[PDB]
Amino acid sequence: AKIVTDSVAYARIILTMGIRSKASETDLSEILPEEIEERVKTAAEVSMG
Amino acid sequence: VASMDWRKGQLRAELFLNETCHSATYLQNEQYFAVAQKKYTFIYDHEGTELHRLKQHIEARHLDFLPYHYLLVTAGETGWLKYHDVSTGQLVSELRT
Amino acid sequence: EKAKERNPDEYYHAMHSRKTDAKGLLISSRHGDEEDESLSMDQVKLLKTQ
Amino acid sequence: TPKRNKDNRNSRVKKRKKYQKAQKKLKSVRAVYSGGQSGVYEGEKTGIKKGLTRSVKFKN
Amino acid sequence: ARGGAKVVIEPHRHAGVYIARGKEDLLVTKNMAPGESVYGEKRISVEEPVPPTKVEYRVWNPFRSKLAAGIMGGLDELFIAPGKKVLYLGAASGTSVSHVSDVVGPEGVVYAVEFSHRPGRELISMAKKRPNIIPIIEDARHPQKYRMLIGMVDCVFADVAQPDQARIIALNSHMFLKDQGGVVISIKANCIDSTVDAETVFAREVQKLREERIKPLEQLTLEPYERDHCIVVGRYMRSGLK
Amino acid sequence: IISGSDDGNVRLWRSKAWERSNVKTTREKNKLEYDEKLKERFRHMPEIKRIS
Amino acid sequence: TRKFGLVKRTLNTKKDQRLKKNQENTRNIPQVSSALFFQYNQAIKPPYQVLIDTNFINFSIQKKVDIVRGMMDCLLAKCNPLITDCVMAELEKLGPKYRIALKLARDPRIKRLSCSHKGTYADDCLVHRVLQHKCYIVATNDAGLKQRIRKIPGIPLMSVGGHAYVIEKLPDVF
Amino acid sequence: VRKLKHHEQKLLKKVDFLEWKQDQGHRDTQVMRTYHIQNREDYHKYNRICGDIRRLANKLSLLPPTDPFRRKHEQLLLDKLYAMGVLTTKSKISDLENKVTVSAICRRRLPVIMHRLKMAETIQDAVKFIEQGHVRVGPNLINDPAYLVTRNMEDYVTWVDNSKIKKTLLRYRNQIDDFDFS
Amino acid sequence: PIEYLLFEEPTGYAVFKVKLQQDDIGSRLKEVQEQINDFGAFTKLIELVSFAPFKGAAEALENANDISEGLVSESLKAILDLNLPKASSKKKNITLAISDKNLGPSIKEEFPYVDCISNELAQDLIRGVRLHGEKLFKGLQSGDLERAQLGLGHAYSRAKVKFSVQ
Amino acid sequence: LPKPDDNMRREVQRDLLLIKHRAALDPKRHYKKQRWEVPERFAIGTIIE
Amino acid sequence: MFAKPFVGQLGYGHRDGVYAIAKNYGSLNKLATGSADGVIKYWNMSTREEFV
Repeated sequence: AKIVTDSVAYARIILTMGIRSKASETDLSEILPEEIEERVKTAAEVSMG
Repeated sequence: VASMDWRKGQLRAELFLNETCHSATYLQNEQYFAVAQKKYTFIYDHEGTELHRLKQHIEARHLDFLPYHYLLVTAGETGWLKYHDVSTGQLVSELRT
Repeated sequence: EKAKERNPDEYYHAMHSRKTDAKGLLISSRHGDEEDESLSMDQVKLLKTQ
Repeated sequence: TPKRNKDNRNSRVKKRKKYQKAQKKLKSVRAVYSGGQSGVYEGEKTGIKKGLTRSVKFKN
Repeated sequence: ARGGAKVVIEPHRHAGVYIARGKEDLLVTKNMAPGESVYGEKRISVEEPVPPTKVEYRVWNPFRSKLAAGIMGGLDELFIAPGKKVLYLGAASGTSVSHVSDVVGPEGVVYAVEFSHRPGRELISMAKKRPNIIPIIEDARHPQKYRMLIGMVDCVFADVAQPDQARIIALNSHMFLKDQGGVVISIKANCIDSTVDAETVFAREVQKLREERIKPLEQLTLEPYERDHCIVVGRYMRSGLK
Repeated sequence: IISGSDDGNVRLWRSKAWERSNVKTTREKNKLEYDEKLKERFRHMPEIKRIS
Repeated sequence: TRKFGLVKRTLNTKKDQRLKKNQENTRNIPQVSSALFFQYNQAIKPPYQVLIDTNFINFSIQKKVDIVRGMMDCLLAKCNPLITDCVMAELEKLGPKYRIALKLARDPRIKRLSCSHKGTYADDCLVHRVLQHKCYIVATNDAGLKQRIRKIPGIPLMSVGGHAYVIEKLPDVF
Repeated sequence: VRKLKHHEQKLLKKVDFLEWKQDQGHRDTQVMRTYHIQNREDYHKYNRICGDIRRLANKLSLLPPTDPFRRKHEQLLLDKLYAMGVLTTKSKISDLENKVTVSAICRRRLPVIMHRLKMAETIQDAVKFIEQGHVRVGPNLINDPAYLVTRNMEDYVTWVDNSKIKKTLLRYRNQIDDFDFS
Repeated sequence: PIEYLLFEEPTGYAVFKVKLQQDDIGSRLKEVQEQINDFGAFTKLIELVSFAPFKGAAEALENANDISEGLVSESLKAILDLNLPKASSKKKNITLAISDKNLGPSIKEEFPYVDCISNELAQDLIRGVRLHGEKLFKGLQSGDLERAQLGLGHAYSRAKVKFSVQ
Repeated sequence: LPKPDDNMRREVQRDLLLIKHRAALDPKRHYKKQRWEVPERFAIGTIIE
Repeated sequence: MFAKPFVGQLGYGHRDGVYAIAKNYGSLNKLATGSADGVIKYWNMSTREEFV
C-alpha cells in the first residue's frame, strides 16, 4: 500500500499475484518498473501481514 | 604588512601601519603574527586585529621567534635583548648586552 | 527650560526628512508612513481601473 | 456592644462556613480531584498553558 | 464541542503534542490512520494545500490516559520524543498507546507489551493499521521471553499495576533501554502497598528506582484528573548517578 | 585492593591510583604506556621527584 | 574614495568570543503535595519513618535514651527509624570520640537507605528529601536545620530536651 | 583555542593568547572605542600627562599640610585643570589624583564636545564632520580631530560658514538668510 | 572467564569471541559502564566468529517461540556444537554467556561440556551487542533488522494470541 | 505545522482575536491568566463526529 | 590529578569492624568478611551487594 501508490498498478498485481509467497517465487516484472519490481520482491520476501 | 597566504591566492590580513615597520614574523601558527613598529612591538591575529601592545621591546629592529618555547625575542637599537613568552605574557628575561 | 537652551547649531540626521510649516511649528503627515506621501501614475492607473 | 453577626452566635454554623470557605481556598491553592465523568466532556475548561511545569524537581 | 465548532491548532512545548484552542482548550495529537477513532474520542480535521491533503488530528482523553494527565499538569521534559522509540508496558487496549504511537511518528516505533489475550486481540487489530505499533503478548515480568522482538528502545513507560513495579521496570531498562534514556512510571499507590499511604509509596518506589540506577528527574501528582496517582519521569543514568 | 576497618566498613580500592578500569583503544593504550616508561627512566631529576 | 574616520582594528573587549569570560553565547512552579492541607499533611499516619542527624544521635547518648523504644514514648505510635547513607558517612566522620554513638547507630532495628549526592551535607539531603515528598518526619537538634524545616509546612519535626523527645508539628501529640 | 578539556586546562591555567598581565585589562581599547580616537599612541600620550598629574599629586602630599608653599600650589594647579576642563570640581583635592583620568581628558577632545553640545548625532559622526572640514573654533576651522578644546574655548565651536552642513540645519527651521550665503 | 558469548538476532544466531574481559571488580564504575557506548571501545571486548541466518520467516517464528519456552532449537544446537571447542564436562568447562538464565539447564543437558553464565558481566556485554548491532556484524546480516524485528514481531504476537484470519 | 501566509486573512484574524480575548466572551468562564501571542506556525480545524 | 584511589565501599558493611577477610583464590568476584559480632557475610564486589 505504501510502495506502489498507483490505483490500477496496485490492482493488476492482485490479478497477477495472490499470495506474498507467490509473488516472491514467480514473475511480476511485466507490470512494474524494475527498480520498483525488485523492491516489491523484497517486500514479498519479508513482510508484515 | 600583509598576512599572506601564499600557495593559494587568499590574503588573511592586510594592514597599513603608518609607522615604519621593521620586522614581522609568525610566532606559533599562521594565525598569530607580530610586527615591529617605530617604538613598540605589536601582535596581531589572522583578521589583522590588534591583540596586545607590548609595553617592553621598546626598540625592535630585528624580531625573531623560536617555536618550542613559545618565546618571542626582541633586540633593536636599544642594547637590551628582551625574551617574551607568547604563551603566558610574562616577560621571561631582560638581558642588558 | 529646553526652549531657552536650544543651542542653535545641533544636527540630528532627520533634519532632511522632517519638514516644518512656514509659521514655525513642525508638520507630520496624516498617514505617517514614509511611502504614501503621494501616488505614482502606475498606481493611479491601476487603482482607477479597480 | 459593636454590631456582631448571627454567624458567631453558633459554633456549629460557624465551623461549617469556615470549613467550606477553607475548602474553596484549597481548590484555589492546588487542583484537587472532583468526581470524574458521569457525562460526556473530554478535557479541561480553563486553558492549557505551555510553560507551566507543575512538577517538583528531584534535585540530588 | 459539536460538529460545527472550530479550533486553532498551536504546537505545545513538548514536540509532537499540539494544543487545540477554542472556547475551551483541548489536547490533540496528529493521527496515523484517519477516519476512525480508536476509543471513540473526538477528532479534528484540517486541510492543507499541489493538490490538497486532509490530515486528521485526534484529541487525547486526559481522564482515561494517564500520560495526557501529566502533559496538562506540566512536565520539565517528557522524554517521549517525535523521533525516538518507546517501550510501553501494560497497554491493554489503545487507551494511550495509540497517542504514544501518534507522537513518535512514522520514523519511530512503539513496542506495546501486555499479558492477557483478551485485550491483546485488540492490540493486534490496531497495530496492523498503525504500522509503528508492534504488540508483545509475552509476559512483561520476564524480559528474557520476548528479547527477540525488542532492540534498544529509547524510552520506557510503565502502566502495569503489579506491586513489583520497581523490579519489572529495572529488568526491562537494564536490557532494552539506552543509556541516558527516559524512564516514565505511572505509580499507583493503591496497587503497590494499600496498607500504607500515598506519599510513603511514592517515597519507597522512587528510592527503589534510585537503587536500580534510575535517576529521577521530576514527579507530578496529576491530582485533578486522577486521585491517588503520580508519574515519575527520570533518566536512566547507569554510569555515575551522582 | 580490599581494605578492612574498625568502623565496620570494607572498602575496595585501586592498585595504581591513576589507572582506570576501562578497556582502551590501541592509541590510548600506547600513550598511557608511553607516559609510564618515560616516567620510569626520568624519575631521578628532583622535580619529577617533587611531584611524585 | 576612502571612508572617513579610519581607526585601527583592535580587540572588541566586551564583544568577542575568543575570551573566556564572553563564552556564554520555561517557568517552574513546584506544586504543593496533594496529600497536604493548609498545614495538616494528612498522609502522616502510622507507621512513621524518622530522619536522623548527628545532633539527634549525640544528644540521645548524652540523655541516656536508646532510639527505638525511646521514640515510643513521645510519638506514642509505631515507628521505625531510617538513616541515609550520607548522614551515617558524616556521623562516623566525627571520629573516635563518638564511636559508641556510631555503634548504637549501626543496628538491624535501625533501617538504612541509600543516597545520591556529590557531597556529604546532612542538612541539605534531609531538606531535599522532605521537599520532594512531604512524607517523612525529621529528628534534629540544632537551630540552623530546625528553622529550615519549620519554614516548610506539614513536616513534623522532633527534638530532644531534658529526658525524652518532643514533637512540634504533629496534631496527634497524645 | 580548542576549548581545552579539564585534564589539560589545569596544566594550562596560566595561558591566554588574548589577555596578558601587561595589557592592564585592555583599558586602552576600552576608552578608545568609547570616545573614538583614531591612531594608536594617543591614549598613551595622555597617560604620560595623566601619570604626571598623579606624580605631582603624591609629591604634593609628602609636604607638611600647613605649608604656605603648598597652600598656594595645588589650588593653582586645580584652577589650571578646571580651565582645562579635565576635572570639574574645585572642592576636593583628592580628585586631582583619583578623578584625573584619561576618560576625563579625552571627553574634552573636540568630537566628544560636539556630542555634549548635541551638534553631532553620535560620537563618531562628529569625527566625520570634523575631517570633512565643517567645524571651526572662532575664526579658523581645524581639521585635526585630536584637538583638546579649552573649557573657556568650548563656548565658541560652531559650524563653518557657507557650508552644506549649516544649510540643512537652517532649512528645517525655515531661517535661511542667503544674503550671508549660509 | 566469559570467553564466548551468544546473541540471537531476529534473523539468525550469532556466536562471539570475547578477546578482552572487563575487570568485574569495578563493574559498577563510571568508566566501564560507558565503555560499551563507544564502538571503538566495545570492539576490543568482542569479535564475531559465526552467524547462521534463519532460512525463512516460518523457521524464524518457531525458533523464536522455542527460545520463549526456554528450549534449545535445532539451529541453535547446530550453531553451538560447531563453534564451541569440545572441552571437558568435568574440569574447566568452556564459559558461554547467554542472556537467559532459564536457558542454562537446557543447554547443558544437550552440551555437558559447556556452562552458561548470566551475570551482570554477561548481561552488560549482551546489552552492548544490541547497542551497536549492525556495526558489529560487518554487514553479514541477512536483511535489515528494522524489518526483521517487525516481521518476527507480528509473527510471534499473532501466534501467541491465538486468532485466525477466517 | 504550516506557516500562516497573508491570504485568507479576513477569516483567520477574527478567530485569532477572539481566542486572544476569550476571557470576556462569557462572564462565567474565568480562564487562566495568560498572554497568547498569535503563533508563527498554526492551523485551523473543525471538530467532526 | 587523576589519583582517585577510593572507588567505592562494599554494601553497607559490618557493624563492629572486620578482623578477618579472605579473598576467593579461584574466583575474582567473591570475598568473605567477618566482624566482632560473629557475623560472616559473602560479598560480590561486581554489584557491591552481599549474597547472604
